[PDB]
Amino acid sequence: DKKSARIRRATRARRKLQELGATRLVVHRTPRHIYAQVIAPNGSEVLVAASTVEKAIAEQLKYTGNKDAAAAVGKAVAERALEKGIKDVSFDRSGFQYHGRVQALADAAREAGLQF
Amino acid sequence: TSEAKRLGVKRFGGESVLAGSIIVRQRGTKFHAGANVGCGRDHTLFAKADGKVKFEVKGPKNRKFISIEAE
Amino acid sequence: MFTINAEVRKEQGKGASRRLRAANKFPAIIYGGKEAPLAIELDHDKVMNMQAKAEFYSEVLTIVVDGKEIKVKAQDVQRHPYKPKLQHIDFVRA
Amino acid sequence: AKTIKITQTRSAIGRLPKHKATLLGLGLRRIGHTVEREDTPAIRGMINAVSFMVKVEE
RNA sequence: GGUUCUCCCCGAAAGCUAUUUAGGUAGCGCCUCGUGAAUUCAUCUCCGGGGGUAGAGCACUGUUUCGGCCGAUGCAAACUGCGAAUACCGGAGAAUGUUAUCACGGGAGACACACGGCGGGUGCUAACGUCCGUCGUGAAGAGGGAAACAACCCAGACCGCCAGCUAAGGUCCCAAAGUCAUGGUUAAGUGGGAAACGAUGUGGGAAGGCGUCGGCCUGCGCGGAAGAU
RNA sequence: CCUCCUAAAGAGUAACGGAGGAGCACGAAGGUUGGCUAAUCCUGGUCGGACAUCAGGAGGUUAGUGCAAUGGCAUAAGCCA
RNA sequence: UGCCUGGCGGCCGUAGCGCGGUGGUCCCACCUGACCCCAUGCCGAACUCAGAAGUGAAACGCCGUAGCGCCGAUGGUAGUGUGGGGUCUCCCCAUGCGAGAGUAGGGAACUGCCAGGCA
Repeated sequence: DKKSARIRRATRARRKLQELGATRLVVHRTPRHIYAQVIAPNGSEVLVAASTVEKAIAEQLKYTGNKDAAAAVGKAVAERALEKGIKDVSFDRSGFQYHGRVQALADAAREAGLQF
Repeated sequence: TSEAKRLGVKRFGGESVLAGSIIVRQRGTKFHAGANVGCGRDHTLFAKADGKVKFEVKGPKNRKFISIEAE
Repeated sequence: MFTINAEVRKEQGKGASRRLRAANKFPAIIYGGKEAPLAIELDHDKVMNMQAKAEFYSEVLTIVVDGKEIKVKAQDVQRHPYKPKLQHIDFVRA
Repeated sequence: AKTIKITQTRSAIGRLPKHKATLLGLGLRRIGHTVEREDTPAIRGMINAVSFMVKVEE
């Protein structure tokens, strides 16, 4: 049991962030591809979603999944959020570890000038 | 070879309770806090903002949540 | 085959049921299919007389009310704990 | 809607406080007193509350 | 123990929380007068609630029994995989109610209540025995009925009438009103004393018997069934 | 002073009513992050057969959560760093 | 706008349990070694680094199987507020509210948004 354990572990913060009702940035990390979504407090709509699979940002990337790809996804999400007006969404690690690609993506997102 | 304690729901559904009001002071957790509802150390559900009180069943385990909606 | 005479129900409730039982009558219900169920009234004496035959449990019942043929089968019957009387029957249209 | 006559038949001495309040709401004071009341579900329920001592001209 | 003139309006309680307390001390509840204030409060209709009682069920905690602890069947105050009516809280609504609601102030009274209906505990599931939660009457309610008989039934007396209708209860005389009618039961003065058992007493009813002889059920009578000038 | 009933599904509501326990303890058994989270049972083990330990499974909160007892408790209110 | 796959919510057994079949186009999954970021209360056990080198083993998506489980009528039944009656320990009458279980029936779920492959 890997996916079930991951979902169960993430559910802690997933429910914790709901009490305060703030927009949340979640990241789904896979070796083949990486995705980053901004979810409104309602939980049924995503303000902005970025994926490594699409060729908009994968043209300059040798492979869809790597540290450089994570940084590119983070910067794309950050710039899109800046031009959309997210107003300092909170962050969630989706039950992952904040030491590798997750940390790289978070640092890339914060580089643009975000305050999360 | 004592003195009874007061339990049960103090504020039911539809009451426009005030912030900090004790909706239910129960033994443990008969109902779980939802939106705009806290949980004290003694497992007491207290309102966080003015509004109407509602009870709703949600979750795979079918557990009742006490929630507060706009007045 | 067999001819059954019944009456159309007009009142629904425990009071109506008690009236039927006290007036040598008893209600019954016929359902089965996408159509709405029909509540009918049958006299107790005739049903008691007809229950004696062993073919009752093996024959499809025919009901004629207001000149309409209904082909039903006995789905369930209700029997008093100690009084040999019939009070209600649920039937399924076949 | 159509109105009805409600008349008090029996006394309300030994009746419960709920029945006394129901009679007060209907508007019946003495035995044999008759009042005119519009027919509504609330009035019908009020009548059924104390039906044992009120006569209704349906 | 006593507390002296009259009239009018409203009109209780004998309950709950503390005592080296049990006859008393504090607060609330009950009564009255004044002031101020919200369709305030009450009945009823609809709506949103937590129920876990009746009913049901053994899935949860348990019990007896059955085939030889395994499975099944019944059952329960410290049993519910379900689940009423009723009660409680809140929202909306027509109608009625002399604001009947709430807050403050002046004045209190009372602090051994009794009986009955409804559902339980207790008691030998013998007692017109005992305690509880709710309601009613008396207490503080006159009048009619049960012969009298506070606790029962009907019904709440502002005064006067040699007027009418009716509730409970009655219509042979005492004593107002049916020796009224219809279809039955009783032979015992049962009515007008009482349950268990027993019985060739009777009408009626559904089922028996190979013209036949009998069984089962309901109604009313008999000893137990016995109150002292 | 607390743990369920009689107590008639709001609270409350009886008779040395039916019932025991605390009158402690942890100064860590407190707070925070990451991860993990059975009990029970079948089967293999030198004995181990279930019962002195471990790993392949059925099963998902029946274990536990300091206490006599109680509810709720796997996003465990547990259990490793 | 149709089929398929992942992520984020509502719904919490009409979403579940058992059985047969199908999925490598994309996606998802199995994994090599880790002396490198990271680590085991021992184990690269879990997370992290480079994919098609092979595959769909197991999990997961979908179709059928109504076998189990779930929901679920109408009706009846038990119960009960109110007033009354009886042979008053208990039952009945007029009225209002109404069980559980089972039967008919359903279902092998549905719905909102984003992303990707094939059309």
